[PDB]
Amino acid sequence: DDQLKQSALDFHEFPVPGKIQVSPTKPLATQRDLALAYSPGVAAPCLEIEKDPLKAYKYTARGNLVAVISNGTAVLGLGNIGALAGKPVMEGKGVLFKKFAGIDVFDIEVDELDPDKFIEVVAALEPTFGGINLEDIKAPECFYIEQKLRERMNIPVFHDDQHGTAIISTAAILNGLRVVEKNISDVRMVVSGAGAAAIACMNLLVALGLQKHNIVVCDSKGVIYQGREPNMAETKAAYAVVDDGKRTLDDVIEGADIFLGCSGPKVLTQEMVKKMARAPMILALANPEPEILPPLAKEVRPDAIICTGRSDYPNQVNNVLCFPFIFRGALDVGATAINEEMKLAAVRAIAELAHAEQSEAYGDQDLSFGPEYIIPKPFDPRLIVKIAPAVAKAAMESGVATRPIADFDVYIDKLTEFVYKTNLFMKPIFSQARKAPKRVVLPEGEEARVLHATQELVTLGLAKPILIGRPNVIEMRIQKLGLQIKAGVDFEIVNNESDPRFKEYWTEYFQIMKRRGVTQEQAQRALISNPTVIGAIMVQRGEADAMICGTVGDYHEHFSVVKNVFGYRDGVHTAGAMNALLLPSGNTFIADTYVNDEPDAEELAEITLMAAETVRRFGIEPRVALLSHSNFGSSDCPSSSKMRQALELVRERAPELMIDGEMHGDAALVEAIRNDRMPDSSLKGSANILVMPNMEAARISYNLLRVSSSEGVTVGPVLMGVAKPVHVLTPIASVRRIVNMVALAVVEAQTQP
Amino acid sequence: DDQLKQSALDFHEFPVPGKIQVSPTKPLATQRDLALAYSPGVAAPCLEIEKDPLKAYKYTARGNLVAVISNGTAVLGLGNIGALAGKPVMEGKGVLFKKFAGIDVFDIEVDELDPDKFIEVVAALEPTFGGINLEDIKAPECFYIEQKLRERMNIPVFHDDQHGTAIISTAAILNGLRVVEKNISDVRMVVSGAGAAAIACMNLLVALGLQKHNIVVCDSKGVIYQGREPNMAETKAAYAVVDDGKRTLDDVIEGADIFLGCSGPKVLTQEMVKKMARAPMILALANPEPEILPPLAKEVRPDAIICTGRSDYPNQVNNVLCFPFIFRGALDVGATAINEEMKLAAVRAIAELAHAEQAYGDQDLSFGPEYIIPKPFDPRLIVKIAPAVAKAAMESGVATRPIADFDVYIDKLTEFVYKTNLFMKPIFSQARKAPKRVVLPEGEEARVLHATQELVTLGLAKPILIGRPNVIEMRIQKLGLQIKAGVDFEIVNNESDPRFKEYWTEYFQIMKRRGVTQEQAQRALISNPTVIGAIMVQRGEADAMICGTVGDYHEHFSVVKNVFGYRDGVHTAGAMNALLLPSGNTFIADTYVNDEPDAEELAEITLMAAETVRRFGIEPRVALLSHSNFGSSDCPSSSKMRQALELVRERAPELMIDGEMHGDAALVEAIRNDRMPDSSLKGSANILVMPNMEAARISYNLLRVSSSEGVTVGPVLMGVAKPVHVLTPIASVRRIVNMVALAVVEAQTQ
Ligand SMILES: [Mg+2]
Repeated sequence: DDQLKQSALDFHEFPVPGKIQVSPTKPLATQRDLALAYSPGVAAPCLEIEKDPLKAYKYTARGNLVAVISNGTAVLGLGNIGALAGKPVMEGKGVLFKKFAGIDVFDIEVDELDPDKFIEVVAALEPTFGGINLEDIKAPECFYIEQKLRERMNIPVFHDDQHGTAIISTAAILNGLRVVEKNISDVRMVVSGAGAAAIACMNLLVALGLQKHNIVVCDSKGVIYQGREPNMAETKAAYAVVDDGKRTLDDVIEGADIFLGCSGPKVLTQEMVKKMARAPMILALANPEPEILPPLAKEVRPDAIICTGRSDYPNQVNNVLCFPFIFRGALDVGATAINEEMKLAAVRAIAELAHAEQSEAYGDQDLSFGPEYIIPKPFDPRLIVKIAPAVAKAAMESGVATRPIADFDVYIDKLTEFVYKTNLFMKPIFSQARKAPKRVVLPEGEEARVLHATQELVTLGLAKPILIGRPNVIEMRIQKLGLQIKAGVDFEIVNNESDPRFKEYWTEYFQIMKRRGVTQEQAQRALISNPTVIGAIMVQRGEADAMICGTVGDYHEHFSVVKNVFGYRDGVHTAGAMNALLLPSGNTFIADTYVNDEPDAEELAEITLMAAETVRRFGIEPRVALLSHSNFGSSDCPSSSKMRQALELVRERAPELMIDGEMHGDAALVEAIRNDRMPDSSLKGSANILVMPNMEAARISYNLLRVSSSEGVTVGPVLMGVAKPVHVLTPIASVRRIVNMVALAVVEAQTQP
Repeated sequence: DDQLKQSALDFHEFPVPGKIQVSPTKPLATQRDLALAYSPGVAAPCLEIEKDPLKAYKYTARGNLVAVISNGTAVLGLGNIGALAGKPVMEGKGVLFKKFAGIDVFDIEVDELDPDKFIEVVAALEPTFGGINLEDIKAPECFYIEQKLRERMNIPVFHDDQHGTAIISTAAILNGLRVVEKNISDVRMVVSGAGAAAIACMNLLVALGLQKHNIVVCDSKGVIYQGREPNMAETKAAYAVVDDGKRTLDDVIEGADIFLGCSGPKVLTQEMVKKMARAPMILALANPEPEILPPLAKEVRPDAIICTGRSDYPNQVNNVLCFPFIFRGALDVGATAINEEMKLAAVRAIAELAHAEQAYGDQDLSFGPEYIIPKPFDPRLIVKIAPAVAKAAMESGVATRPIADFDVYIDKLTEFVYKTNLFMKPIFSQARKAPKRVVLPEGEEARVLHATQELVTLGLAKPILIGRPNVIEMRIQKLGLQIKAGVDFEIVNNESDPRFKEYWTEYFQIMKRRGVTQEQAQRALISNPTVIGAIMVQRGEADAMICGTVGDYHEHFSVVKNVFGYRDGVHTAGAMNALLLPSGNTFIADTYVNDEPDAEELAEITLMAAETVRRFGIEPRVALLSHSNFGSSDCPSSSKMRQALELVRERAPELMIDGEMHGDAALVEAIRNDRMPDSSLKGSANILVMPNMEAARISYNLLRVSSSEGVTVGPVLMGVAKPVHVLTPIASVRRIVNMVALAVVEAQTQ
């Protein structure tokens, strides 16, 4: 793409150059605080590391630090573009390391092409880092460098491209073998191209039972023929195929149970897939193009199982699926290196994650074990809970574990807390929108941000945009922005001034509002000036299915329009406004940020129920907490008494819901603070839904936190309780916020109308 | 020591090992956000660097990233201890880089001892960082390493221990020569100890006007004269003098205007100080012990100007004075290295900071014999030095990124200092200068006990604890605290005290018509500790009180308001909490006093909060928060805010404030400029007045968990006559110590 290619160039620059930053972890406010971080206090920690260098984890960041190193020789698929140009990728490793594994990571770019000299620099940096992740080092240098460094360095050395992708591919093979019911020793494996991971796949596969003679390796020149070259690379000589008269891939593909290979753009054809054995396993792992298109192989062989590196095709083999979770277990036991036994233990846990049953969505996915699901989702949360204990338990058995863990259950619980914090509810919602697009009206069609959103909604294919406004101003603005969206084709424009059904529309609005103080002469004025009214009428008739408005205008202008045309949903008598923020405590929400200035007891209860119902659908656990200036009966304020009555009310309508209150804000986010004021609290962990006692409390909180918590744009002001799928936005809402909200409306529009 | 050397070991251990962490700067909440960061969107910023390596600073962390590298051969005063053992010093280095100048730093510990492999490893790491910092490398290996690395690498390389110390020292001599009225060409300088900083300082001084024939150097063997040894070090040979028949320091110290010592302690004697020239400048920079102690030199010569490395003596020479700020100027213009023209303008920037003129800073910044080097924590350091570095680098021709306007540049620099101003440091220093008697009613509470130890050790206050003496002493032992009763602190037994009869009678006369009986007053003087300390402060037995660590806020506040009363001129009270937010130090009020303050009460709160922030040293930027944004909603809460704004402007026009506004408009200037271009408020406001307590309390709660890295000032009580503050049950020991320090400062001026 070019639309998404440019939004990343902007992302890597705004607001600050660079993605990662070194921040303090200990205070430094006072003058004594400086005398303990430096002179003369810092003398003591250094003198305890010369006494005992094993005590380095206690006083330094070495106990959770890994260096991603690269010379830029083969960055992803770009090639040798330079070590300096490869820095944004190495920073990406660290930011993914921190987001998922919580492992502080330094990006290191070494300007050395000589394999020996490069090895010296890395061995020199051993005391600095607790672990070394070798990244984007072209072949065959990587085989030599990684081998020498693991022996040389008493800290773990790992190659994510060579060994990491092998752990995923090996796990897929073992799982796929269980589905086709073929024993590993019997299957014959054929590998295309001199894949760096291919050598490690076989090694791991051999350690599990795969016969070497069954393995047939095919370099890009041809099949490996023993003796065709007197001088041969050690990786090619180790897996040597005796010359059997087979020169091409089409010669060895017949009678082959498994196909694999990093190298090769589109080496597999539809005719070669027919020639393969029963229920073939196809592992296509070339970044630009799969070895065979997965539908092309399914058409000739329905029993086949295909694995690609690309995310659109199922069974994604992502490097991000393992390499952070391996280092996490290794760093927690202080392993001297990552032995093959640990890597294998990771392969087991990854396959075990597919077998284990799913738990607890608006997005529609099935995780049942089958030909579509032989490897877990690329961003599955349970990865850390399973991979890290297995790596550490194997490391303690192997004897490289310097530091033991007394109880694995305590360690798992720490890992369990980290899982709760991170969730990606947005991605399944988007995919659900592609399955059944619905028409959505945007009343502010002439606004610049709406136009940018209209394109990205048309590009991803989420909904049918129906803009409102003077077409003349829209057409001009499109050409000034550089967009390729076509009126009457990509999106339907409705002019507020010229409309055939105009008389039909004002008669419906008048029949609704004749008694709410709207004359006929006013209603006709209304369907030309306020586009919110126009779209609102369209949804009730069926001309559209949802509406996203409020990108320019006071919230209550648009909300009063909605409230009158569609009315409350069934079984509701008050509406709610829920905003979201990405907090250290995880994804968190605020209740009634715009609707009711002073919500009463029963009104506050209905808001809570709708927010819980709406969060359940997102794929997030509803852990609700009512907030007040009172702490569990500190004050008898009428606003604090109202919160208490609401807790009792919700308990009778949805007793299964987890909620407690009232409490201070800190008590709802830190489980420790809550355990000292209330041990019996039904609330467990960080709460994600915060119901406010009044709007001022809400709007002051959402604002002050949006700036100082994080810039995670997820869902803006989510309106709840209205019978028709509608959401009203803030005027300062960014373009990314507009897109996300339109998708949310489509999934709500797929629901029973 | 054994307590300042044990508490240092606990400082690094908990709550998390280490002193730094890698933190994301970019959003990572949605799957698209992740895609833009790594595969595949990461390929776009990389392909732009394949076209031009200059686009790096624009798309990567370089230009704000510097590496502090060491081998472990000269770690402070410890010496060669290993590269691993020197890691905590390298973390503390870069953490000063960030806290003082905002320059992220990877510490790098190289496992090397041959200077050949060392230069290779570092030069290999050139593409990563925008600059290289060398620290704790033994001599003479450091000279050779730095020289080779500086020419080889086109990014700056700087030895902190030698060049940084030389820049400060050179500035000191220039200012001292103005004091003693001596031209630089005419003065004669003698140097003992061939330390790396001395050689560079002389080289720097020679470029500024100092004469080599006037300079005489003495190494351990003797006075460096030409032809003493056929094979001589190239650094030593540059300042060897014509043979004057003098081999001893005593022979050459005669008639000497400047003495600079990098050698061992006690090389200079009182007899040598007597025979120096008029008003000698003695730069006794030695650690851990100075060559000559300043008082012994002051006795023989009172007019002399002396500087050492230690902090307790005046005119302390500290590396933290320049080394963060030289790099900040070089990186903002992307200098290829650090040259002599910059190093001179740096000396010029530091010396010119002592002449210009200037309130919690008790230390008087008057240019004289005791002040020729600015203070270590001085705010204007980065504002002055970095522009001179960038300007002198642009004129020497090594900068790759021209700054068009130095005015906008200085503004960005000034905003960083005001945002990160450490108000706590000057407070603690003031508390050390004069301890005052402070009462802590919850004496049995462990956190209070822990806080008392830190107070005594630092010498902030003389504590008076109330409680059962049995339990306090028993808990002290269980905690392991070394404080002893009757000596470090006083205890007043609640159950039995000789002044009991006087206290309940004094309390009763204050509260007889407020619902307290004689019999009720007596029960209260044994059961409620907070009542006791209040009577003491009013009687004069104690100068201030810090309570509320246990109990609901309004119990302690009720007692306080009755006894102490409101200050003259104020009829309402307020509660302020402090947060170290990303936008800056931010205060919120009121959070515990008034549930629904009226307009006039809201205005007085604002005025008092302005006074308190001004006392801290931070400039007051005030914003009135409401759900309505500049009248978007007309309601009692919003109308109240607008009225208060007019009231505050009448009582004090100088105060910068605008309202009402949304929260985002107070923090993000961009949002406020769009909604109101004419807003008198500028930048990011630091004082947030609230419409009602319920919103303030729910804000501070959800914020103190969203900006966890700062623990500074707890609930500040504003308006009460006597120096009193009430805390929270969740108040950390950090918080109780800090608040007692605030209490002491307040009680000094009653
Ligand atoms: Mg790589």
